[PDB]
Amino acid sequence: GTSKLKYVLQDARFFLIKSNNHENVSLAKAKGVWSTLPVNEKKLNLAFRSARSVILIFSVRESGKFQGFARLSSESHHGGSPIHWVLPAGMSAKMLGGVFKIDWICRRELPFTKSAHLTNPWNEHKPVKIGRDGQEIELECGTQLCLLFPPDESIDLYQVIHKMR
Ligand SMILES: CNC(=S)c1cccnc1
Repeated sequence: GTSKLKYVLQDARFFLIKSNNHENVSLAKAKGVWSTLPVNEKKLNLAFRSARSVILIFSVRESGKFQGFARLSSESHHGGSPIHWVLPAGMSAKMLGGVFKIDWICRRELPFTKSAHLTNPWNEHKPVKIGRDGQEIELECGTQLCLLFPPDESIDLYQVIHKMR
């Protein structure tokens, strides 16, 4: 192991990403990308410049689980390869902001039952599973949440460490 993981998470910022469906998380895992609404895009871009690591922790709505977590490797950009997201009903692709590149740190799931002892000070100390898309998770809570995930032995954090910074 957990030492490189702890190193990557040291003084990180953490954001809860709430996905409408599993398809979009599958695309994010396959392509190493995420795109969010402009209100959250601006927050993530600010955070990317502010901290050594910015961690997105993903949860598919109604799944009762987190599906993994990833580290921003870039601010958002436009004009790249299109991504065929499965958008919420009533939302067009033009409503999204740009695309963030991300490096996955853990592609394994964690059920909410395992994080019930973690509360987020930045959301009224509600359980960390509770939060709108884009809710920031305070450092200690976010670190402990990430450490609860099963180890993902397919991941080598050596290359992520070199990107820090
Ligand atoms: C791929 N991004 C999607 S589906 C989304 C939708 C609404 C808010 N944030 C993100």
